[PDB]
Amino acid sequence: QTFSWVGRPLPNRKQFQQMYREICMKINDGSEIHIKVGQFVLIQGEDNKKPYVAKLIELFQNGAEVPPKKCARVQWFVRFLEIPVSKRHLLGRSPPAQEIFWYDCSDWDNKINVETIIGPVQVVALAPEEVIPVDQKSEETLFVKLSWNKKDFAPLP
Repeated sequence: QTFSWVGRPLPNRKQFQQMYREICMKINDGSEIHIKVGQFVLIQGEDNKKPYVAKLIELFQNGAEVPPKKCARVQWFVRFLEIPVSKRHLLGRSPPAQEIFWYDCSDWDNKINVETIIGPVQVVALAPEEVIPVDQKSEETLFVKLSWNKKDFAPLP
């Protein structure tokens, strides 16, 4: 697949970087998939595993790499099984496959190469009372109720 910027560079005073609102991912079957800042994406992992989930917070052309690269800054989410086995019990319940967690930690480098993006995903914020359908296979829509900070789960504000 190939990527191209959509629109003009956004205003800023960053040296050697150009920021954009939107990118166009042209995939193998010919489709042109538009992804905007603020949307969520699936990100390719180590090939044995489910893709990571992240919110796009910035898109930028990075000239301080050679050759230059199209990049994104993201807000990470984490899937239940991406949380260490020894800490998962702290949730106090077994979440459905569709539930993910806002990753509240600066640990994971938040800059990625756009070439690692698989595509968009819908993510919906829920109140704790709300019910996720719990027998479902499809992950077309993921849901988030809580954050995880490496220590414990906390409700989103």
